[PDB]
Amino acid sequence: NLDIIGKRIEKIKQEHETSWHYDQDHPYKTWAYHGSYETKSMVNGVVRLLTKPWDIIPMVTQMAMTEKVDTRTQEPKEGTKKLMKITAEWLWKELGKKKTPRMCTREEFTRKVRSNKWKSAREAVEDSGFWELVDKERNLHLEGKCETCVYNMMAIWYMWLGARFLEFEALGFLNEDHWFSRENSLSGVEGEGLHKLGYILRDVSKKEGGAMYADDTAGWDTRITLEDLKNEEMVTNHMEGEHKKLAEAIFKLTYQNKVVRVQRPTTVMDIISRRDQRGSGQVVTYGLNTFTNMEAQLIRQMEGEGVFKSIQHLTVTEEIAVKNWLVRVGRERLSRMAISGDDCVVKPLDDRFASALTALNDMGKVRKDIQQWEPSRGWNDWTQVPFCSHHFHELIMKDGRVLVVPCRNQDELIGRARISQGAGWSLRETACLGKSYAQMWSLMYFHRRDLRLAANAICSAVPSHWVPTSATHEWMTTEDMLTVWNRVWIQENPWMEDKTPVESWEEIPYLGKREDQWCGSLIGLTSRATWAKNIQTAINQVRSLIGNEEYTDYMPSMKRFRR
Ligand SMILES: N#CCc1nccn1CC(F)(F)F
Ligand SMILES: [Cl-]
Ligand SMILES: [Zn+2]
Ligand SMILES: [Zn+2]
Repeated sequence: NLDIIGKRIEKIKQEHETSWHYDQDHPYKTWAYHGSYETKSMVNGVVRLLTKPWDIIPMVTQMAMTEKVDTRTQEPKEGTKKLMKITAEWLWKELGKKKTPRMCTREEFTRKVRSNKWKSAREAVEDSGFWELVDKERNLHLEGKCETCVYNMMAIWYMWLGARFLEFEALGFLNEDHWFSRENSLSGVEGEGLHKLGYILRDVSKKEGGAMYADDTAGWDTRITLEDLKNEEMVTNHMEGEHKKLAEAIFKLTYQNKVVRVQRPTTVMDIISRRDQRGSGQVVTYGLNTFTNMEAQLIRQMEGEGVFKSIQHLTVTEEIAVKNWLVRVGRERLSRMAISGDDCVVKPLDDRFASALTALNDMGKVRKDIQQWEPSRGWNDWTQVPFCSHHFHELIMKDGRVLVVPCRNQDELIGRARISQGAGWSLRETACLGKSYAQMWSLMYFHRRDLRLAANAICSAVPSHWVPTSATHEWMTTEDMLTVWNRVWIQENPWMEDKTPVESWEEIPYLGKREDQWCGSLIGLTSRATWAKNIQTAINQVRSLIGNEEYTDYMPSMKRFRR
């Protein structure tokens, strides 16, 4: 502990030697406090002016206004611990069968920062001194020591660009080489895209079994145990030479021991430490969350099938039974799930899964909004299952071909598009962000009447050649959106046997009007009728603010506006 954290703490203490104050009123129970020192969402106007009816919907307007991290998870039982290690060992082998671990490069890192001591990260990557500091820490990590890998809590834990690269170097391959691809993981959806998730849930529904279960975990990142962090580290058993040592060092020194700087208003910076819970880059968090969630859900499926009786201790024959289950049905059982970090849908063999709660509760993966020992409520219809903040409609085109389309409450979609992240945005930057939302809506949400109309209005109000700005983001392009639609929904869609291109937006269907209203459409209101009727006047208001640019009228892509 202090041997691994001291240097990091020793170092911060000196840079603030004229402030070190061991505040005795520190609020930390579960975090080890080490000392203190002295320290100190905007509305997108283009989207809002073209969505006026929503100016009076509180669910939209409130979205733009405005003691769980300090908890302690218990050590699981011996039987639980054995089930986790055996499952983790087998899972890493399976993920590894068709992938080779490998180091990610300065080059790869240098490129990303350029596609989004030093002001920005863009500058540091172009300074040799930064890489020299990286070299110093890198050689420190080969030595089994750490000086500069310190979390900054804000719950999103920032590190300085150097520590990020060393994380990326060692573990980037998990994301960069698609370890949690459905093809490689069977349960995963990494890189799948929102136009694929519905087809994937429908494929799970086709399996023989019971209800579909979609239990959310109450603060997944705070329930990651030291035993979880150790089972994740076993990916290093698949590595070699330098890589193996670098990966080991990130797991030992930054994940399984942590130093964090936090702002407290009583304003001081508190330097706290702990060994458990999740703390990594958002992208390594995603991959290790998916891995550990895959492991927890295979084990819950084991308990429902009665592969083991007691979590208190596992017999020698029970280890044989668990190992044999994995070898004979593990792959089939993985296929019965869709897992995206802390998010899952499971279609188990039968409904015994609903009351199989002992291992799940003992791993610390306690379900949200349900009593600890109350059986899970399953879904009977795949089109009602929540996954990745969506539900999925089955939608038949005039020509009989089947679209499985993503959906959510339309107030959420309009409230998000009306928000920009940051300040110093030009009108052109603001317009280009509005266009990114409009093109997403045309590609993913075309079946919502209000969104197809608002999307066409925004793309009409923003100069035709201005480039949109901000899994798979096909709407980030200047190509014609009907051509992108055809590629995404027809040409590249493995669930579509007939590849006949669509020739206009009118061949592309909407939900039923009642279904559209159920999911938050304002179709049928007076406010929405006036907006639709007078849309060219809203389009002209925004054109006049942006100025004398080249614009396209997209509204005649819709029949009601086609004269
Ligand atoms: N595994 C990792 C980190 C990662 N993957 C994609 C982007 N990033 C962030 C980084 F650029 F490295 F800082
Ligand atoms: Cl249902
Ligand atoms: Zn370090
Ligand atoms: Zn819907």
